[PDB]
Amino acid sequence: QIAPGQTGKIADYNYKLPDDFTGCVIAWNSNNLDSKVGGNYNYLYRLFRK
Amino acid sequence: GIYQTSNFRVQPTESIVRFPNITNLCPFGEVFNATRFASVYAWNRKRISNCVADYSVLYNSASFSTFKCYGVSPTKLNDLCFTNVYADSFVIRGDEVRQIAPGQTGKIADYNYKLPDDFTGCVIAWNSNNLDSKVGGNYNYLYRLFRKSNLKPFERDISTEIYQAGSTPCNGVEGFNCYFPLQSYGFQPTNGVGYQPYRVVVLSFELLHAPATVCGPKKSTNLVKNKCVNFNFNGLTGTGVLTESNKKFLPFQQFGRDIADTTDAVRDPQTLEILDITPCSFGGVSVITPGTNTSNQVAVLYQGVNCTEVNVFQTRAGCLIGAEHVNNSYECDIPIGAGICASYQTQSIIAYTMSLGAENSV
Amino acid sequence: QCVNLTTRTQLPPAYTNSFTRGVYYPDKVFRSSVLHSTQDLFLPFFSNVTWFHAIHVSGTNGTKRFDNPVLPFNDGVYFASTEKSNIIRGWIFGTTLDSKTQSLLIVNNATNVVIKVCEFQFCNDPFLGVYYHKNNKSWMESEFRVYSSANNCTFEYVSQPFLMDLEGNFKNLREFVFKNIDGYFKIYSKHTPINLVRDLPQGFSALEPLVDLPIGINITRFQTLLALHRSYLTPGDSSSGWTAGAAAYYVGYLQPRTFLLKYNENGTITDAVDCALDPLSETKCTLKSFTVEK
Amino acid sequence: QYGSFCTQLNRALTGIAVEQDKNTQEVFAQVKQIYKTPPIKDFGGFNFSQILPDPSKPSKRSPIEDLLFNKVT
Amino acid sequence: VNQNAQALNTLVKQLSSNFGAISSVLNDILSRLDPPEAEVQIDRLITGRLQSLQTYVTQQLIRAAEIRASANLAATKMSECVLGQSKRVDFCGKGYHLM
Amino acid sequence: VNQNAQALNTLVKQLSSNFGAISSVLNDILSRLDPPEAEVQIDRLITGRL
Ligand SMILES: *[C@@H]1O[C@H](CO)[C@@H](O[C@@H]2O[C@H](CO)[C@@H](O)[C@H](O)[C@H]2NC(C)=O)[C@H](O)[C@H]1NC(C)=O
Ligand SMILES: *[C@@H]1O[C@H](CO)[C@@H](O)[C@H](O)[C@H]1NC(C)=O
Ligand SMILES: *[C@@H]1O[C@H](CO)[C@@H](O)[C@H](O)[C@H]1NC(C)=O
Ligand SMILES: *[C@@H]1O[C@H](CO)[C@@H](O)[C@H](O)[C@H]1NC(C)=O
Ligand SMILES: *[C@@H]1O[C@H](CO)[C@@H](O)[C@H](O)[C@H]1NC(C)=O
Ligand SMILES: *[C@@H]1O[C@H](CO)[C@@H](O)[C@H](O)[C@H]1NC(C)=O
Repeated sequence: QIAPGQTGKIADYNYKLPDDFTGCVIAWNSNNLDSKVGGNYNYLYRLFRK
Repeated sequence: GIYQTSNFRVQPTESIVRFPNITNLCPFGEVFNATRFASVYAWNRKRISNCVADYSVLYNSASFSTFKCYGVSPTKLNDLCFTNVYADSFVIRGDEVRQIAPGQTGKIADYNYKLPDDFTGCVIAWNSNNLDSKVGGNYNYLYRLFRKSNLKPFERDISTEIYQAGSTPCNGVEGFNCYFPLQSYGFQPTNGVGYQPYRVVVLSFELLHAPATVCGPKKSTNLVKNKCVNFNFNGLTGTGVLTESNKKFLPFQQFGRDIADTTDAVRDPQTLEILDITPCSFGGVSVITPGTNTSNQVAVLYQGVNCTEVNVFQTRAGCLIGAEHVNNSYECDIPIGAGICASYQTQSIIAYTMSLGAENSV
Repeated sequence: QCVNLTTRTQLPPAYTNSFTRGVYYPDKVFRSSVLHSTQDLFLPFFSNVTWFHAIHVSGTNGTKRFDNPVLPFNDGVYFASTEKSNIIRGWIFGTTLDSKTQSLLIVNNATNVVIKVCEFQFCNDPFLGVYYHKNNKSWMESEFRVYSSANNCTFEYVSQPFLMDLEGNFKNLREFVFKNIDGYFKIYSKHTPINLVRDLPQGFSALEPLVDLPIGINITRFQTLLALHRSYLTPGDSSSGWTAGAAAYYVGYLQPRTFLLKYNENGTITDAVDCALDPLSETKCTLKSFTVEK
Repeated sequence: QYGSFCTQLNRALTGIAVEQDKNTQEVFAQVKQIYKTPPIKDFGGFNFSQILPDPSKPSKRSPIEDLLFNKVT
Repeated sequence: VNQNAQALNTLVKQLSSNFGAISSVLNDILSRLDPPEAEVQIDRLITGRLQSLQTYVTQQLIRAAEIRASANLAATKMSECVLGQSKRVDFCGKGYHLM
Repeated sequence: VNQNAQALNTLVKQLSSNFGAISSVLNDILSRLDPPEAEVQIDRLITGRL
């Protein structure tokens, strides 16, 4: 959903890429860096928006 | 001279909507949440009619692995009206879910379930590893691996005739080169994601020119007449003026087309009165001017429109504003049309009937 | 329960001509003073339609027997009937017509219609034994002997009778068109009072769409159901039945054709041109006119 | 995104429309004076009544011109 | 009268062509799709309709050239046959031109 | 003179039209994109200019 021309939860409520988007999306695994044994609830995620 | 500068395009007001009065609720729990999900070789198909659909609830669930609409956008499903809906439900594994799409090939695509290449509708799919899986194996879902020929779109023929892949038929006996057409699959809670069960519901929309039975949750505002409005009749959107019609639409006729590409009349569903749709207005806009090297005054010709839709002179070429009509006749200076010409004389713009020449009796 | 009738005797077929008949409204869109070309399943002009009597007297004895032979249903059917005593009552449609596969029933009694879709175990001789009452005889009582059993019905439709009441030569023609497309059984219908014409009339009359049942069933064959006036207990020597079957019914088959329909200002299809009929009709269709200059 | 195609098309159509009036003016405006025939039509026996304007008729036309305007749809 | 009418009729009929799009009606495309795919369909419609308009204008230009030639001939005949007596054989009529 | 000059000016100005491509400049498309997508853009430019 970080690709232009897409409609989705993130694409509608958190991050919306333009249709005429010029640029690069880069993603890499970060469980060794952010995930915790007891649970890492430090990153939020938006569900509801008018 | 006279220059075509713009085109005046009288605008709409107070957009009206005339959806049917139907106030039912769709069966999105007895088909979409059925305890029994049939196999793909015999997919469960239900016809949906006469009910009011709210696709916002279904689309906004975040419980789906796949939600692909073709010919329509999921967000705009709420504004549309359909003559009928079809709901086809089955269960397949993940690696084959990609074959539920127009123009897709494969085992299930050409042997179990084939969507048409002209598909209009939405495919919804979610994982059911917690419902269809069995610890010992659920072999109750049957797919077809061999067939005489591929499927036409929307084909369901249940057959158990074992097909002969060798040089001699076995005549219904399971033997050499005569395999059993129906293959079962070993669903497990420990199965890989590509092999875990997914329940799939495909919604096919009959976008015909028929009285819409399935519609979105829209409100029908009061009808407005002799006015330029944005109208939405049964999901059909447009912009124009609705007027009394003496046309005789027989009880089966819904729309009206004397141009064959634009609905010039329409039957309102609430009140079965039939109203004709004539567009609001349009026409060229011409600026009559002398040289700016002489003056900055201009006159405006609204071509082919009466002097109500817009020093007001109704000529056969349209409405003239900013020029005074004079009784005298002169040679044409700026041609307006239909024998009318314009000039700039002491200092105002005059409009007159052109003179063909001096009279002369021999 | 139904009663077995005498042998069909395998009557030799007879044919007649369709003089520009079977045109219907191909859409639900209004058009006026236009010439519109539509590609659809139409009955081709001047086609050979097979006609069967209501009652036929073929034996020298004076035998009056029903003529309700079984016919196939491929790509739609045109069904006309000329009658003056309402000896026609309805139809059955299906493929096997037994307890195996479901089938459609349309019947029209003196009150309303009955349209069902289930696995009727039709017997070889379905009809309606008809009689009047001894005091009023204004309307006609019927006892249907169509099927032995009916189970697993998922449809039911009742509306105004398809056939009006026809109660000396006040014969009238009744035209129907049946199409099974997209699970839709579309019936188009029309009625015409006729004078002094036994056969199909030469003329034009478009069939207004009568109904569109979303049955979603499979049709390859059909039958026709009639009303029995005489007694199967005691077959009369003569005149007990409906005048040895003067009334009759004609069957033709639809084909994929491109037609040019002429809509008047009132929206009525007054005439049509069958493009693939002959070179003159092809010229009319390419010029989109009914008259052709030299 | 297609640029000036629509403007080109409008310019060409406007040129054609102007050329039509130019054609009519070149054909028919070939006289400076509006001449009229004498009230008495004595031309030595020659009779021009079928090509001369018919005054007892609106939109003054000759009988031949009236037929011509009636025979073109 | 006929040819031009024919041309105009043809042009109007070209508005019923989808040109590969899901529909020939712009409002139906915009009522069903979001901008990304709606623009894809609208571009096909635009290509088809622009080609139709260009074809119409080209035929109109050629026909106008022919009509201009006819009008020039008419003006020449007005000058030489009506305003004078022509010695050009068959230019005005058949026979020796009087008037 | 004016007709020919205006026609040539219109032909020249048509070169600034994208015709649906990401840019009306061929060199920019070549410098920004790899051949598979550059061809897609150049085809739109070619169609418009032809
Ligand atoms: C010139 O010709 C016209 C006919 O073209 C003559 O008009 C006719 O006049 C007589 C009476 O004299 C009428 O009975 C006819 O009906 C007229 N015919 C038409 C067609 O109108 C006219 O009289 C002639 N002029 C002269 C001076 O003889
Ligand atoms: C639909 O409901 C409205 C509001 O009660 C009513 O006026 C209208 O007649 C209804 N439609 C039909 C076909 O009865
Ligand atoms: C189907 O049932 C599940 C659980 O019972 C529920 O979460 C879901 O909302 C239901 N579907 C719909 C469309 O309500
Ligand atoms: C304009 O409208 C008036 C309203 O009465 C009418 O009389 C007149 O004929 C109209 N003119 C044209 C050119 O339609
Ligand atoms: C022309 O003169 C008449 C009287 O002869 C008058 O009624 C009319 O208004 C005049 N026209 C203009 C445009 O002044
Ligand atoms: C319809 O029935 C006929 C005869 O029983 C059969 O041959 C045909 O395959 C059937 N078609 C469908 C779609 O059921």
